[PDB]
Amino acid sequence: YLASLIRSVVALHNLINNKIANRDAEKKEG
Amino acid sequence: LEEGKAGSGLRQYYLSKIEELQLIVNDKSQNLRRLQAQRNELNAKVRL
Amino acid sequence: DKKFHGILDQGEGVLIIFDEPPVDKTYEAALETIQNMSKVVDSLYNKAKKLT
Amino acid sequence: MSEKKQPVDEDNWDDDNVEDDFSNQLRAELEKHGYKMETS
Amino acid sequence: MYEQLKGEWNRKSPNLSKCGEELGRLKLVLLELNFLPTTGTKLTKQQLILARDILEIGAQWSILRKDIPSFERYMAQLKCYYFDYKEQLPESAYMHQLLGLNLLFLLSQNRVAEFHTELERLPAKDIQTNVYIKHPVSLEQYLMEGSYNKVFLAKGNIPAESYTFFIDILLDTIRDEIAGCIEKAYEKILFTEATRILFFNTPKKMTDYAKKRGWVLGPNNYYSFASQQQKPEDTTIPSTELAKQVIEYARQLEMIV
Amino acid sequence: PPGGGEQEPPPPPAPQDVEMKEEAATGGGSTGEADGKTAAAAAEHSQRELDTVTLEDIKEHVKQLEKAVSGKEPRFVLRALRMLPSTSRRLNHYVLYKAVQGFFTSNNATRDFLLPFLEEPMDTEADLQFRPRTGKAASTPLLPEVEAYLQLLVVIFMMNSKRYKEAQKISDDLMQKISTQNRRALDLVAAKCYYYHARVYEFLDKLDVVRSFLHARLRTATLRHDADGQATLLNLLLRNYLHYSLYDQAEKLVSKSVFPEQANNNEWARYLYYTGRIKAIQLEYSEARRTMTNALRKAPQHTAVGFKQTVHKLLIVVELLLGEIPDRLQFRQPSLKRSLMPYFLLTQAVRTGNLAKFNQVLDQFGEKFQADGTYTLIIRLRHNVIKTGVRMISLSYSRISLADIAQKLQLDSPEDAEFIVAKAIRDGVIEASINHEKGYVQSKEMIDIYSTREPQLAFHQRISFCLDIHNMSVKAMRFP
Amino acid sequence: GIISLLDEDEPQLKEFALHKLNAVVNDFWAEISESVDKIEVLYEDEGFRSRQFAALVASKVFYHLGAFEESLNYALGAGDLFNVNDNSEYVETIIAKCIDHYTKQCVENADLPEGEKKPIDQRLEGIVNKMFQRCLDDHKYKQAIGIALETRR
Amino acid sequence: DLYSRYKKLQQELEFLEVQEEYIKDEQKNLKK
Repeated sequence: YLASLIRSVVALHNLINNKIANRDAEKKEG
Repeated sequence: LEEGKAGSGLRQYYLSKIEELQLIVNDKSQNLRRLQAQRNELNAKVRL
Repeated sequence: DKKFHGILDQGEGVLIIFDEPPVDKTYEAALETIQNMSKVVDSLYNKAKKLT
Repeated sequence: MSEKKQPVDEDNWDDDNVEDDFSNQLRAELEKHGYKMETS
Repeated sequence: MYEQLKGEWNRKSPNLSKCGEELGRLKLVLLELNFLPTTGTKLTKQQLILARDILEIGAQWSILRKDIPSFERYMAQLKCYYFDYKEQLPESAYMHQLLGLNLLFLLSQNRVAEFHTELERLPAKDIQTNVYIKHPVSLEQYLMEGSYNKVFLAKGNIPAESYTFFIDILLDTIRDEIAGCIEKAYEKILFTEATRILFFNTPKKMTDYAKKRGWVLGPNNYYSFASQQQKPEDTTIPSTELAKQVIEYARQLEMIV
Repeated sequence: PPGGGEQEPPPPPAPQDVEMKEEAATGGGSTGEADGKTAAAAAEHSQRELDTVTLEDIKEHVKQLEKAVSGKEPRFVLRALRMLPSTSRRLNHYVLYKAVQGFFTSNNATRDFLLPFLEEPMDTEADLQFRPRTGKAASTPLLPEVEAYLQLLVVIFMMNSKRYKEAQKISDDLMQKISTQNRRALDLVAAKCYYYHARVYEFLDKLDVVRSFLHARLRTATLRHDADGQATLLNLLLRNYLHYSLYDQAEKLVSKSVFPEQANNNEWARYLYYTGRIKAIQLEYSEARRTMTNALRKAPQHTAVGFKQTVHKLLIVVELLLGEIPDRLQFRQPSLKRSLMPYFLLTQAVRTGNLAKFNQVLDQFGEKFQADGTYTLIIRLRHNVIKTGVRMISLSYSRISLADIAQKLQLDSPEDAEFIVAKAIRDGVIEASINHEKGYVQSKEMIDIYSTREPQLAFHQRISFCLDIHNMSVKAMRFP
Repeated sequence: GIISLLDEDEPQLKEFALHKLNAVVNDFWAEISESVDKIEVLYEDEGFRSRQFAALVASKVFYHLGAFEESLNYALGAGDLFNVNDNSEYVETIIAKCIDHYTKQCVENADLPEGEKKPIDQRLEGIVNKMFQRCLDDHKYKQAIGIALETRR
Repeated sequence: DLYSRYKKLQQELEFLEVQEEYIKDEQKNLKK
């Protein structure tokens, strides 16, 4: 259960924050 | 030529397709080379 | 009124007391996800603004 | 899209989802539940 | 030009020898124009209209000879005649019931998928018109009642036409459902209550059921013992495979890592 | 006359400004973008072209009007020429002809004279390089002009567009073939024109031969060069092969593949709606409900207006056959409202088990259903509602008697109730035991689903769904 | 639903069936996908002399459903009718499969180094020098030395 | 001549293919 609960929010920390910082540098550069 | 300069382009296309495929894998390596050198510099930061 | 934790039995007439069923891990999970719904929706403004 | 096929062919609205369940079932209801007093 | 062709359509055939002779005469038509793809000059499709009516009665001859592969052969041909890229064709006669012959034969074999896709030739006008199509779609409605009763009442009056062969197979596919549908699971159903659906008086079919089902043969009653049936636990084994589920689950946690 | 006469000159400079710089900045910009890098594609101007053509498809297209003579079509299509940097003189000559509209008496060179004009990039001797720019010159003047729909004698010019742009298709297959990267830019352009192919035919006659011509470009893109190209061609298939019989339903099995990777975004989201209506005729509800739900949540951004609303209307049709549906006005839009009113009260009669109310909806609102072609379900949806009515009662009660549920669901007879409950057990809908004497139905509470069983077993699909997105984020991170 | 016409063992119906197919095969490519099992009846029939052409229509169906190497296997036994067509696209896709299969076999042959030779079909090695005659006849010398580097022999 | 370079170009292809395990094995060590 925890392994199901942690990987859900750890993704929300990993997936969201990666997409944010990526497109901020990627598209604003070119 | 018919073997040939029409076919060899398709032969050269495979390499260029893999070259672009390799460049994609290289582009996956190039930005990943930075994650190394970064942490490698961070490995010098703990030594700094 | 929460002054008494238990349950009755109408047919056989035996009152059973159980304090068992806790709530601990669950509300600490779903309620944080409901707040996480405000993280993405508020970030949807950043998303659509930078792209178009 | 706008491409391809599709171009060719609180509020009370939110409560209206539940409110329409009142329309087809049990009215509101006062009068009927008020008539059930003296029935039995 | 050519022929004689339609002269054998009115008299039909006394035996299967003339049916093969008509198929042999149809071969000369298949050698020149065949089935397609001649647009024309649509006048070259006139003998195809003449070829349809004899292929329409050929499907009527195919159910008369009972041969299944030939029956779907005449239908699939005529299926592509109206599916052909030219939709303007003179009206025929036997086209009506043969669309229902393969329709009801395919209902007898229980396939639901190909049933509605055959009506897609004129799907919008199914409920609107073509009463010949209206009977099977109302017949399938009674199979979900189920019927049993209402089908046999509608089996009293049908145009039909030629459905007599298929309603006998519609029997067997319904008849074996009395054992399959009614249980599982009921407790006990009385003797004459099961006879009400099976009709007859005391047929050997219900006697064959007492053998096949087994199940139970009770006096003046039928029983589902024992009990209701087999009493599923279901199993205490799946605790094993639950540990198997954790194997790859913990492996997926190590894949990230 | 003097008031309206002095107001005629000012507007035409506006197409001489933005519409000029439309293909001057993008086309002149995509020149160097399509000469090299050319990674992928990208060539973001081809996607910027999606922000122009679709923007021009409202205003201004090439025309309008605008109170001009419609002389922008011949202007850019002549004098390509082209060569090394003197191509700027071509753009300079495009500025020189701007005064021709404002000074002399303006003349309309479109329509009849557009036939040799599409040959001019070939007659200029020579193009000499980019077909997509000439494909744009054979599309953007003519394809946005199709929106006029006058239907008289200019439809063959729309066909002449589909002719000379098929000559661009001749240059599409013959030229390059090795690291083209223009085809992937053309896969957006070839898509559009192939949609305009389908659209123009629908006004005259549905295309029988182009169906064979569709499989031509379909199969030939495999395996040599396929990116997003076969998907748009597969969209042409499933679009019209749906609306027209037959056998095209099961055709999706041998074609897929998928085809990966889904592009571009919402473009593949509607594709799941296409096969969604297909799988709805297959009678399978569970695979249909997930592909329809994914079709709405994966589709941005609209507006406007009812193009996304009408496709969403028929999208929830599979929910009517599911047996579990709420009131659909939560999906209602003020623009879609007026159109969904006959289709609204329908689902309101699905939540109830009354026959007199359900049959009255079919009689009055059946006229709106004729345009949708949804009549296939109305015969099997009666059996769907009776399952919802019995599920409402069976979930609300432990035991439910057949005689009490007889008239409450108005089955009216004990015998057909024994037939329904029997088939309800066959479909796994109800767990109720039945004690037959009169008879009656005596059920019991179903339990043991508990905790340790279902949630942790479902979490195997939840985490496997989440850990794949970790790779989806890494893959998307590797491109920048 | 013309698939049922293949049940007859009489030959003259088969040539008229394939005469319909190969013309509309472009539009019916999806329809040929279910003819697999009943094409093999003709391909394995000894009295059927069109098996050379039946191998081509067997290669089209497998190419439609995603099978490639199996179509190359039927290309071997397809006779001279398969290698006689140089037209359009279908010639360059088959030689990409055939010559690659040829050049990977020759590298394998050089690793023997001698003796214990693998079977080499005369049709796959036969089109090597046959299509190489199109080179010297076209006078272009640049790729004339290229084939010798390809096959390594 | 075009087959010549066709036999030349897969070198750096395969040379960068072994450069894939070059970094990937190096970076994980240095990561540890």
